[PDB]
Amino acid sequence: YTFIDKRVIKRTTMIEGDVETVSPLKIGGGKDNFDPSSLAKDSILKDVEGRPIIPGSSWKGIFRSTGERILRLRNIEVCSGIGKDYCLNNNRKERDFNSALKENVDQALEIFWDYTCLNCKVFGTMSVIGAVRFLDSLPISYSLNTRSMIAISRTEGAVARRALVTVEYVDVGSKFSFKMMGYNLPNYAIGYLITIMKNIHDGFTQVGGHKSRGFGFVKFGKVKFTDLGEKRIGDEDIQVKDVGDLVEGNGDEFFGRMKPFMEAFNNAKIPYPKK
Amino acid sequence: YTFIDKRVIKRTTMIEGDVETVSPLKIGGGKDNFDPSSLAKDSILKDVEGRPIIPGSSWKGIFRSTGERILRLRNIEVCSGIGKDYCLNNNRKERDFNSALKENVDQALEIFWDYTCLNCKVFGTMSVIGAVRFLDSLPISYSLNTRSMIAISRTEGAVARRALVTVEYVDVGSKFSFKMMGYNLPNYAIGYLITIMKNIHDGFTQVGGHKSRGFGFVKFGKVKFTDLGEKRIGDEDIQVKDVGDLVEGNGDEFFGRMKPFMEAFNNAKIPYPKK
Amino acid sequence: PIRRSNYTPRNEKGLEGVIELQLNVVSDYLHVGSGKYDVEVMRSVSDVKRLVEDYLSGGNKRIPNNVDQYFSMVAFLMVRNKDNVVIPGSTIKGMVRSRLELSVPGSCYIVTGHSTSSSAVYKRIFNPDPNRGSDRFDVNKFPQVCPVCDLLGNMGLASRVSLSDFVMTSGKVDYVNVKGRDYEVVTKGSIFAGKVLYKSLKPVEIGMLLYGFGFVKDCNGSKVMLLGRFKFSDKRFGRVKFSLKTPIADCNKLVSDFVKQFNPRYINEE
Amino acid sequence: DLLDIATRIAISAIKPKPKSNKPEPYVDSSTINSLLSFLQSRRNVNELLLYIMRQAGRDEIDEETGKLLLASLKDRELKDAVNLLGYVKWVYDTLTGLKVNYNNVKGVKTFKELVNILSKV
Amino acid sequence: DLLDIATRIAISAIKPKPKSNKPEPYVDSSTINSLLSFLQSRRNVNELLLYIMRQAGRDEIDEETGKLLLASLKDRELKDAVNLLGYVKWVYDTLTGLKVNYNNVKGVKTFKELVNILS
Amino acid sequence: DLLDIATRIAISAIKPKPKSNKPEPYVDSSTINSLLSFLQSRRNVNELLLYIMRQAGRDEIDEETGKLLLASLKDRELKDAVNLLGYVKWVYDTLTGLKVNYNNVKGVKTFKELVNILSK
Repeated sequence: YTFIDKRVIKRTTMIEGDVETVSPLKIGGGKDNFDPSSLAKDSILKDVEGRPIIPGSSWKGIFRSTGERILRLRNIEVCSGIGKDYCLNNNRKERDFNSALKENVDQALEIFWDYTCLNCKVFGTMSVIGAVRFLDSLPISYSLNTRSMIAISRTEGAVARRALVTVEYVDVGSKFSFKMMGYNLPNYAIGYLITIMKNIHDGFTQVGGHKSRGFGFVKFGKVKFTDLGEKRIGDEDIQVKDVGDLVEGNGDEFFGRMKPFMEAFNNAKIPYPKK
Repeated sequence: YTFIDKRVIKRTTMIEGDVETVSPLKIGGGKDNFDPSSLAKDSILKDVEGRPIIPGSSWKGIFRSTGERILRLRNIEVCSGIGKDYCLNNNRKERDFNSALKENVDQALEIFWDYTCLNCKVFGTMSVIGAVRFLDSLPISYSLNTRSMIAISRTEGAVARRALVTVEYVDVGSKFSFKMMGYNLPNYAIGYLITIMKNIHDGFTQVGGHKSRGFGFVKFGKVKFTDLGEKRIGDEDIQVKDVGDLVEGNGDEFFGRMKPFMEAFNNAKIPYPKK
Repeated sequence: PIRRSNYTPRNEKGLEGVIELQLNVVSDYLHVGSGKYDVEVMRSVSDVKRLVEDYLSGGNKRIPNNVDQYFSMVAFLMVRNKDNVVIPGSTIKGMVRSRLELSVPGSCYIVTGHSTSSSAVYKRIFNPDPNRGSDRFDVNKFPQVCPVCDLLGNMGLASRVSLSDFVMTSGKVDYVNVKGRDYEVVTKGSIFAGKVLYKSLKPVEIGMLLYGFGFVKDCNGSKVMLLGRFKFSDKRFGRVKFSLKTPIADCNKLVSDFVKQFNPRYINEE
Repeated sequence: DLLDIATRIAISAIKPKPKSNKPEPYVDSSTINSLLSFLQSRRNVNELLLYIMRQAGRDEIDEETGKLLLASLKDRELKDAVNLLGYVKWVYDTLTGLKVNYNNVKGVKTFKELVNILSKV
Repeated sequence: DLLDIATRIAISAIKPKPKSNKPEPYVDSSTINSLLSFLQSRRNVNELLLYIMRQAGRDEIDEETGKLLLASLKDRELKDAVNLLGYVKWVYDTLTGLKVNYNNVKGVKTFKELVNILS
Repeated sequence: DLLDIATRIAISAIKPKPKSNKPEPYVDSSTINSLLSFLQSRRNVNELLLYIMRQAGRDEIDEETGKLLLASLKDRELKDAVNLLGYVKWVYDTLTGLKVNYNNVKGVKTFKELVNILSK
């Protein structure tokens, strides 16, 4: 239906806001390419101007992983998205979609609707494009700081220094501009995205390189939510209370404002995949 | 088998505590630079605002070493979790695990459950993320004081001096913020962590440099324990009487309330290492 | 000579526990400096609200102010934590290591350096041994070390042991005007307590620690030990004795084993 | 801002002590460290003011330097005062190590002017 | 442009340390890394100048190199300052790795001259 | 021609790495690709030479190889520099993929001689 149909854009949603780092964030990148802008030692995926932009690709991966965790918690058949597809190649009905690509476009639409997971429709799996699009994050008040974990400690033995290592992170208090856009997103999908964002905000999900050591923890202080288009997309959508179009404010009150969306998403009987 | 599988988070345990320094504390700041307005040449690790934070890496290392000591006491085989010495390498199962990674996931899970230790399956090992996340510590009433040591010759010149060495530390009475986060922990595992906490609180294990000279004796005051999700994880874990999802109190009361977890961990056989 | 014995790994499980000592000064005159030569402002009078610095000290500079506000004259401050006089743990560890090196026959001196000052009292009370060298390292090259180095610590080899500082539970702080200048000392009955803990120790090591801490033969009483600023050029300064406050562990058998295995050279303190 | 105050205080605290043939600055190069340590330990400003007043009374801080320090620290916060004392310590260490002459740099109230003096020579 | 200033600063800094038993530079790479990290964290050019002055007074930077740094960073913006510091770090690394001798490189004014020497 | 210079520098860079467990080139393809990427990103020759010198100082680049690269790129335009770097990368890739022995290419100075050697 309209969720998978990209020919007509009936709803546009834009979640734009600033992200503050309450932890020494380090996204890494370029570990095998030590050709920086002559700043510290370890590349952290920064532009040529010296600004450590947070990659959109990382944002997506984080969102897809968190959504997979949430859906598997809610007993939803969701696979991985790396070397396989949601059903499709995983399913028996793989070449059927390819055959229906040529003719009977409605048949192909149906195959996708009944033989895919939610993350398939929201992020795209193969020969398809997800209903959402992330963007890079531009640091505003960024500050760089190094740290060395050269310490090998007692090593449960006699040696107290064998190896050496140091890292370069982004110091806390940095601000990044976060923007993401979605096309023909139903109410339940938007609520699920808001749930993912809230899980990230609370700290249950972390983004960075040294997550086990508590390096990636970010929070939102000011995020705008602009909705343009229709209010419901599919017949499976839950008629949410009209919150308007411009939703913004501090992070806590922002997530308190999106309560109808998350509540609708939780109270939504998800049809697909039929299996 | 939910302990190893990271796809679904069936429980979430979070410990927020305060660390009070019974003895002076000195976390090494790298002994390579003194950027802020420090006291001695050997500056401790501090934030750009002068706040002497405690790295999460130090917490992870202290917990790992204390657990190694505890398991060695309990005659339980355990990996070293450092260098090229982990029981994945010790059991010569690394190649099989790497093959199973590309191959069926169930084989990899079986390998990582049978031929693996506990410390490097809880804190994590190579190419595997640990279940527990350690955050840093932000001081509340931080106080900085410095002192100096002197080298005394042994009858060669009796009283002597080569270099007046001075140190800078954290004064007694400082209070930090300790936050430990764990995902999908068997109830007994949570106990083992509480046993480590008890050993640290009683002073059997110190934190930071100058351990032999009495640096690192800490104490936990208002410590909050939060548990959300399934209570019993894995059939092998012994059922523990529910104490609630919120255990908040002072260190002695907190340990008394956690006593069921420690007793369960003591009264539980861990088949993780291969016999 | 030096007994180059192989070191014991710290991960190996021996005996772990915490023993609480009780340090008492017998000569009512003990000073351990901290390099400070200023006041300590004990009273900490906060009566600057009505007059803040005497209107920026507007051309008066004639009130005693700091002199009478607190009760700490200019003297050599003893190291203390939060207005609690404390004996540094490093000082205690150094004293223990010196005693062990001078007592254990097959020991090795840790630090020698060059002779810049002479104290004939020290050279006579304790037998000097300039011939004896020092432990080298704990790396694969020369991993074997002296027993004292293995027990306490060495460069790169940690300490199976850790000596905490010593706070005071009861006592009086006094100032003494000696050598022209002024100092800060303690009095009779100034009693100190501390917790030294041992991790992964053989029982013989416990006996060695007990012998080092004054308890040459008797578990229920130690000898007199030199410690502090002045302990050679003075008779009434630097005389302290140790005592066990929680003798919860068998100790006499351990001391007997240590003296029957190592036969340490008993010494007397002037 | 705070950097300018620090230069004025340090340059006032570097003038040679009177009635002493030895060419020594009026501050013994340990008073600054003592001030910083006391401020860190006490975590208080009024106590630091009292300590400074005592030191001035003990003929270690001149009238000008004492007045400058009291004026700058009467209405100062904790962390800002810590930063000011650290800047003072760094400037004093620089001046002492460089062996600069108080005559060369006397009426300098601007940190930029001090930088220019130290660079152009 | 900035490369010539960086090369001059690094050459001035690499001159041998007096009364040193080993042929070592008067200033080590640790100081350069400390300067760069200080600029990256504090992000205040005046604080950077104060740190450079303190290091010079601590007998870690010889007075000529300190004067060069102060002149070249007297009134520079933050981005230019970090670029120059990175250039200085890279040039110092090059000189240390190549084990060049100060006695045959002291008369270098431009980066192209250094390139010609390394040929 | 540029190709002769590229062949010579690739030959100098294909020398065996001393003190290595296995017979491998002293310079790795990752370094060459990093050179190309750095030149494309920075779009200048001066800091490109600076990066080359820093890499040479930090091992992984033969001293004679670095000297030849510096002599070649001492005075060259951006387009000429990128052309030379691309030629060098392609020649090094050919040598690595063909597993050509260093001892048989110690005397080649042109590109035609190398082509004849490869063909025969």
